[PDB]
Amino acid sequence: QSLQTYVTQQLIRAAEIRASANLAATKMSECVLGQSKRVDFCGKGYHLMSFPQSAPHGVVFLHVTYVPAQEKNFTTAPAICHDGKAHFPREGVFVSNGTHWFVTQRNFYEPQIITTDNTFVSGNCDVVIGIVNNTVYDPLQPELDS
Amino acid sequence: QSLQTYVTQQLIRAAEIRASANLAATKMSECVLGQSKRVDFCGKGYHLM
Amino acid sequence: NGLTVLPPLLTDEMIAQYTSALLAGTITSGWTFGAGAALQIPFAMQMAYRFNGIGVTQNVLYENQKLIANQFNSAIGKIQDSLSSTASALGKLQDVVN
Ligand SMILES: *[C@@H]1O[C@H](CO)[C@@H](O[C@@H]2O[C@H](CO)[C@@H](O)[C@H](O)[C@H]2NC(C)=O)[C@H](O)[C@H]1NC(C)=O
Ligand SMILES: *[C@@H]1O[C@H](CO)[C@@H](O[C@@H]2O[C@H](CO)[C@@H](O)[C@H](O)[C@H]2NC(C)=O)[C@H](O)[C@H]1NC(C)=O
Ligand SMILES: *[C@@H]1O[C@H](CO)[C@@H](O)[C@H](O)[C@H]1NC(C)=O
Ligand SMILES: *[C@@H]1O[C@H](CO)[C@@H](O)[C@H](O)[C@H]1NC(C)=O
Repeated sequence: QSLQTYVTQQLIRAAEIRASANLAATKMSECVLGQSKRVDFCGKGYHLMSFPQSAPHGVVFLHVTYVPAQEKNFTTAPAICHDGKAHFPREGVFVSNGTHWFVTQRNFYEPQIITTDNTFVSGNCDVVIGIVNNTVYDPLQPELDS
Repeated sequence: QSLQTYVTQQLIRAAEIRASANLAATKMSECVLGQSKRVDFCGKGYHLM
Repeated sequence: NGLTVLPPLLTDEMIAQYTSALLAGTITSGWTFGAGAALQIPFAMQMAYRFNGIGVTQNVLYENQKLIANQFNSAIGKIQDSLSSTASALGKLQDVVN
């Protein structure tokens, strides 16, 4: 009865270790051999890469992650009115430093002048809740005018 | 006691088969019904289908 | 007969304060409170990112915002009607208690 009690609890504990070995084998595949889009799977922050180090009866993953910092508050808009057109960013967001408008990428502040190259049109000024008027620079125009 | 030994080992073994059915249900959703970006989940190489 | 029931560490009020924080993070800041500090973003612009994440171009949300908002509000309405009428919706939790 003492040996049956020990084997039963070793069988239940082997199932806990095997669930953890399946998890470790999956972090190996997805975090180490790949880059993971799964939030908080390969550590807190946006995952960059992971390095396995062995340990007694285990594995240790050194999860390298990009963590964003030093926020600035900006005024923002869903779309920009130009000559009737509503313009949306191809990637990024519209942001304003009070007096001027830029498009920046979402995860780092890199303000670009708003143009027909970094924005796309869809419909017109009437439809969008909270569209904000601002010029959209067309990069071809000076190349004809000069 | 030999019945309790059998039913105990079958309850534990059922939990191993259920972990494999939860995995096979997940492979069905992510590999078959989709295309998976998860490395080595749907076989080695970049998954197509 | 020697049976005892120990309390949980978090009270159900503490659990509800965590679900409050996860809601209020998700609504005011999108996924960004998982990645670091909660970066505020307007909920319609967060929803336009979430559209771009399913491969639907974000203008499809802004041009349909009233419809998408009504479909969300109305679907949350039908969750209440389901749960209020149908106790066997909780069948997994009630089965564990049983
Ligand atoms: C918002 O950003 C713009 C562009 O970076 C700033 O405008 C420039 O400001 C400097 C300093 O006053 C001037 O030398 C430049 O000639 C300005 N450029 C233009 C195109 O006008 C603007 O000052 C910023 N505003 C705020 C409140 O930060
Ligand atoms: C952005 O520009 C539009 C058009 O210039 C402004 O809306 C009105 O547009 C008509 C022409 O379509 C004009 O006759 C009106 O004078 C404009 N109204 C106003 C109050 O200017 C729109 O108002 C501008 N942006 C804002 C402030 O929403
Ligand atoms: C953003 O603005 C609010 C006031 O409107 C302020 O309390 C907050 O600290 C600001 N955040 C940053 C990162 O500047
Ligand atoms: C924000 O709310 C104000 C009123 O509080 C409204 O005039 C404005 O159009 C709104 N802007 C956006 C981007 O929704």
